[PDB]
This record gives sequence, structure tokens and C-alpha cells, in this order.
Amino acid sequence: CPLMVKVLDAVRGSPAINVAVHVFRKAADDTWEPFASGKTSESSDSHGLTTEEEFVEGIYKVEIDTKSYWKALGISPFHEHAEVVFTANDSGPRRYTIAALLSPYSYSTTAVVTNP
Amino acid sequence: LMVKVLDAVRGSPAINVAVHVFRKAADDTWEPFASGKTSESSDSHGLTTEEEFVEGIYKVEIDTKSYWKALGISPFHEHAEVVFTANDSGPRRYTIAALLSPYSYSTTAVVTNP
Amino acid sequence: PLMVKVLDAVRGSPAINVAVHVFRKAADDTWEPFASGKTSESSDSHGLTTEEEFVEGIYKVEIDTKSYWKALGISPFHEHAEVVFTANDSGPRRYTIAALLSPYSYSTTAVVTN
Amino acid sequence: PLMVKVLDAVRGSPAINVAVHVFRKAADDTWEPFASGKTSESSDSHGLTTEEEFVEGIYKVEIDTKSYWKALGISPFHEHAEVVFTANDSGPRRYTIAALLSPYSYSTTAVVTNP
Repeated sequence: CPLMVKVLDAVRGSPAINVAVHVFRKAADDTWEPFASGKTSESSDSHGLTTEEEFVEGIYKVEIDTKSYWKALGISPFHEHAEVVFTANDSGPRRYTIAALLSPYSYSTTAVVTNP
Repeated sequence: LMVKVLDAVRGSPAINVAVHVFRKAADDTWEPFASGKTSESSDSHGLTTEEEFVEGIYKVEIDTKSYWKALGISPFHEHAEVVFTANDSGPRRYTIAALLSPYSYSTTAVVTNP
Repeated sequence: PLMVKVLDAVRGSPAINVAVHVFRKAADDTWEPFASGKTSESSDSHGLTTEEEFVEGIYKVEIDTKSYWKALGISPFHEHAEVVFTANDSGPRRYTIAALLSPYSYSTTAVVTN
Repeated sequence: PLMVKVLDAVRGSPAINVAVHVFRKAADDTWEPFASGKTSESSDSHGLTTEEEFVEGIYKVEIDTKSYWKALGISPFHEHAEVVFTANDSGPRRYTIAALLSPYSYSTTAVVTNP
């Protein structure tokens, strides 16, 4: 797939399941146009959310509802959410894996961009 | 509110990194609050503003793109953000530690009791 | 059963032809080879996968990160990257060890399932 | 010349009283002890203060992360966290080793400055 979003819980060492993910595209005038939306689930290596649509050139935003993940576990976390804002600047076809590693007071975000 | 930024490509503090700050408006839009850029002097590896930080959802934007570009690297992210609620239980002491590579970053909050 | 992912944080790609050696602990400062090989990017499996199943115990994963960076004219801080951990304390599990490499930094994460 | 700083990414605080053991490689390729410390938080110095003078050679810093997490009732993934590195290879440097800890994850970074 052209986009893979993985969200990991670094305290449990597991995919963070039932996490809301919202992907957007920069529009003129600052507007963000919704591109994909979904919730994490698991089976095999696919412990994240995949879109089928490829990424033409632009600026994207991935929002991750990490506040609702922790609040479910009895934890009010530092971050109000995780956000990943990036350029898709190879105009030709690229694969994007975006991983978010979650703790109550920390997050980490990593991208892998490959050309198939 | 202290913001410390480390460069994982160079093994150094991230020198001359732009750090902006926002306070949440009623209009769901973000009202500015402060700016700053990380200054390496004596012992300080980060940008510390001189604020009287009240309660409310605050935003920290780090300009990682301009930082990596100026070093001839085409980074992944536009920037690295921390959105958090600052003083929901009296005064608190905040260090945001950010660690930066062209394709990844982590932000950690260190909350001490003043 | 064991997957090791090695990622280049500078380039945002799998770090390929990286040597990985896995060991089982045999006694004080004694390590038995468990499996080994090199990272290879075959699309979606970008890391090293081993057929061998874990029996209960302590395992060491050695990643030759220093060769990887030297082949790039970079003299990294770390001589290698090592992950030591206990396996199968509770039964038959799938382990994915990810290492994210930067010249002055490495970070390691583990996902353990079923 | 050698400083080791530890952050707890679960509790959002310095990791206080984590043990740090530093070894030096020997001409027979073994690990001879070098520096002994648990991490301390007095003032805003949130790490471990190693005093000894650094020569050219290979060093191993071991952070006992398992003891740390077991004391908060968490069974962590890792047995420990180590950094191995060649120090002082181009002359006297100052090392700050920064460790960030969660139970199934950790990172180490070096801040390397010229005195």
C-alpha cells in the first residue's frame, strides 16, 4: 500500500488498537481537506491503518487521537494529540510508512519513504 | 516553559532552531503567544521564554524544516509540534526535550513541581 | 517469530546489508549463536527474518551499525547497537525489534504479540 | 567529561537513582570497571556525575533500566540499555549521554562538545 500508519504503545509493546487517525491535505487559504480517516486494528505484521490512494505532491497532516487512547487506560497524557505534518514532494509514486510510538509523556514519530 | 532541542545527526544541540508558541483562542484558531530560537550559551541548550504561563491548551512549534534545509538535508516533516494543557493543577515547571533526525523526531515533557 | 527492522533516520529508508547477529545467554558473560544474517529490502519485509523459534531465556541482538555509517564516510558515536531482553517468559510470542539509526543516536523498540 | 542523563517517558520526570556502570576496554578485549554511579536529581542536574579523566579507547556505559521499571511494577522488555563507543579519538571531548526510557522502548543520543 502507498500509506501505512502504525501506532505503537511503548509501555505495553503492542500496536495501539482503536486509535482514531485522520489524514488531510493542505488546501489554499490554510484549509485542510480530508483525505483518509480510520481506526487501527491488527492481524500479522499489519498492525496499522493503510490507505489505497497514492500520494501526489503536497503537504499532508496525519492527526492521531492519543488523548482518547490514554484516557481509556486511566491516564491523562501530556500531548492533546499527535500530529504529523509533512511534504509528499516526490511527484512520482512513493510508499510512505509513518510510525508513532506512544508513552504518556512522550511521543516519537518516524517515516520510511520507499520507491517501488 | 523550556524547550531543549538535540540534533541526532551531529551529536550537538540543535543550534539556531526556531521555536514558536501559541495559546488556544475561542474560535478554534490558534492565537500566538511567543517566539524564540534555541541559543547555545554556557549551559543552555534550548529556548526559554519569560512568560507568566496561565492555564489553557498551548502549542509548541519547532521549525525543523528550515533547520535541516540549512544543512543541505531534505527533511520529512514541516515541523514538530507539542500541544498540551499547561497549568490545570496550579503552577508547573516544563522542559520540552526534542530530539531530531531528518526523518524522525521525538518530543518528551519533563514536569517538575515549582 | 523474530523480525529485526533497521532504519536509517537520516534518509528515511531501511538500512540494507546491515549485519545482525542474535545470541542466547548460556551463563555469565556467555553467549550462544541463535541466528544471523543481513538486512535485505524485499519490499514490505525490509529487515531480517529468522525461521528459528525462541525457547525461554535472555537474547542479545547485535546490529553492526558502525560498518553501515563507515561505508558512508561517517564516523558514528556508537560502535554497534545491542538489544538484550527476555524471551517467552509467558509462552510462544512474535517479536519485532526495530532499530532507528542516526549517527549520534539509536533508538530501539519492541512489539510483542499473540 | 562523561555525563549520563535519564528521562522516564511514562512519568515525565528525570529517572532518579538509576544505576550507571562504565567500563573501559582492555588490551585483552575485556571490560574493566571505570565509573560507578546512580543517577541524581539535586538542582536541575538530572543525571549522573562521573569525575574521572577520559583517555583514548573504547567505553561501555550500562544503565540498569530493568531495576528502574521493576520498581514501578512494570516488567520491561530490555535487560538494560548500553552505549558502547570510542572516546577521545581526536582529542579531549566532553560527552553527554542522554537516555529516554519507556518499558518497551529506549533511545540513547550523544551530545559531543569541544572543551
